[PDB]
Amino acid sequence: QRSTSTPNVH
Amino acid sequence: QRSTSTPNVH
Amino acid sequence: GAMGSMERASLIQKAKLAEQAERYEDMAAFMKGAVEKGEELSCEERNLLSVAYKNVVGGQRAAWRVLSSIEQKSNEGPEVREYREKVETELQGVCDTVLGLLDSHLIKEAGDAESRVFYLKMKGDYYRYLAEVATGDDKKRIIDSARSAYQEAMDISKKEMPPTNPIRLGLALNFSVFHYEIANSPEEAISLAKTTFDEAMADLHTLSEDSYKDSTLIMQLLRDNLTLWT
Amino acid sequence: GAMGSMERASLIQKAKLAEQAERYEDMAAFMKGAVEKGEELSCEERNLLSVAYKNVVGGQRAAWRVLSSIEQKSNEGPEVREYREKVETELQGVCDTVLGLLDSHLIKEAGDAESRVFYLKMKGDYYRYLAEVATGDDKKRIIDSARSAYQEAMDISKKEMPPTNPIRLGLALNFSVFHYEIANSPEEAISLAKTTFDEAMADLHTLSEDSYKDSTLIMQLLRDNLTLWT
Ligand SMILES: *CC(=O)NCC1CCN(S(=O)(=O)c2ccc(Br)c(F)c2)CC1
Ligand SMILES: *CC(=O)NCC1CCN(S(=O)(=O)c2ccc(Br)c(F)c2)CC1
Ligand SMILES: [Cl-]
Ligand SMILES: [Cl-]
Ligand SMILES: [Mg+2]
Ligand SMILES: [Mg+2]
Ligand SMILES: [Mg+2]
Ligand SMILES: [Mg+2]
Ligand SMILES: [Mg+2]
Ligand SMILES: [Mg+2]
Repeated sequence: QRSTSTPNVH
Repeated sequence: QRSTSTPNVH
Repeated sequence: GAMGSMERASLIQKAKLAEQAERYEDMAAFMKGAVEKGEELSCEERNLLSVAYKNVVGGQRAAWRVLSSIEQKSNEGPEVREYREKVETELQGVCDTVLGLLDSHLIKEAGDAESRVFYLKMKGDYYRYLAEVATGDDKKRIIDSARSAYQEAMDISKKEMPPTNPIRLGLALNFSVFHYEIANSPEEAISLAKTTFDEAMADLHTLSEDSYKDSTLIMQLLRDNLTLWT
Repeated sequence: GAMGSMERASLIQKAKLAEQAERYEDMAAFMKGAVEKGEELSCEERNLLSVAYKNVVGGQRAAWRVLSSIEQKSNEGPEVREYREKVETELQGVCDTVLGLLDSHLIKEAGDAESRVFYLKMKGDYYRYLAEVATGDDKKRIIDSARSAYQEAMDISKKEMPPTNPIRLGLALNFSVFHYEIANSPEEAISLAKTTFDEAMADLHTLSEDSYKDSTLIMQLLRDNLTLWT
């Protein structure tokens, strides 16, 4: 599994 | 709501 | 085209990779290149072509509907109309590309009943997608072209295919949608959908081992439309 | 560019329409045009730019990973490699476009701490995306460029922003990912992530009314990575 980076919001 | 047409499969 | 230097088999292989990667524009381009080699397509290849272009145009239709709804709401600045027209033009370009391939390469007098029905259904479909965004003199030409393509596909399917055949069922589903949504003929939509469902059930024993899941899926979608329409 | 004749405000308006239509390529093009007017971007506009290009590159990265995995499995015909290289080239083109905008237009000595941190974080990110697909001499240059951009963003954020600020948190998250995934430094990834989480909790009272949902989201993602990494 990959590390989670900043997602898209708004 | 829209009528359903043939979907994509395989 | 840009696919001219690539072997047919490599183009098919790359369409499958593109499908796996969900790169549907690439997939459509690869299949356009394969078609342009001028050999007939197998069932598996027709599916690749279908899936690729339906994904592309599907995304454009969904965008167009969003923009059109915003536009209609703001008619109760030119930017909404301008962007809607931009998406519309692109959608029309994709439909014209598909209809060109069908006319130049794919639709023939010879071949499988399946293949001939499938390509005429596809012609009906991509004319219908043009009809969704059309307005004037262009529109009645387009609607007539869709009906003509569908009606010819129907005649062949009824003579040459069992009532559970997935192409026959998929065609009838899409034609009923045409009747309801484009031609403004709900009674004809309902009668076709009902007749298609009932005749498939009546001859349920004709389900094929290699496609029965597809057949039953379309039968349920016919039932869903009938419930929505009554 | 092709957006040169359009008013800045119309370009912003169309980016928002494109977002609503999920037309992220169009959205990215509209925002590129807005940036090229050479005025600073607001918070709302920086978000549009960020969302547009992350969606575009995100789709390319996901495709690239699929093809790369197929390629690696088939090394246990040239078509898989060729298509992977095609997607890779396109991904690199998008990253180069973003890094060009940052360097030509967006990164300055002046302005908000927020804005300066945000653009340096973005530079770190798009270098990291290049580093995911890089191989040779090109790669070490790229990794050094990512670290440098991130490390400068970190220095500013720690001096000028509260520990719960979403840009500060988002930057620290992405830098920890860099450490873990690109730089092969799991200990530094973990220490940064832990320190970022603990200092935000310690100063939880600094949450802002207009962004606390974003802050808490990133805090949870820091905790998710820490759980995955230990
Ligand atoms: C043998 C053959 O021609 N196969 C390809 C086609 C491609 C898809 N069509 S369809 O659009 O009529 C269709 C799509 C999805 C489902 Br679940 C269907 F039942 C039919 C049929 C076969
Ligand atoms: C005021 C301002 O600069 N707003 C725009 C940025 C754009 C997105 N970043 S971020 O990538 O650091 C980020 C994305 C998503 C979440 Br949930 C974040 F917390 C941070 C921050 C603000
Ligand atoms: Cl436009
Ligand atoms: Cl290729
Ligand atoms: Mg060939
Ligand atoms: Mg028009
Ligand atoms: Mg019978
Ligand atoms: Mg202007
Ligand atoms: Mg390479
Ligand atoms: Mg304190």
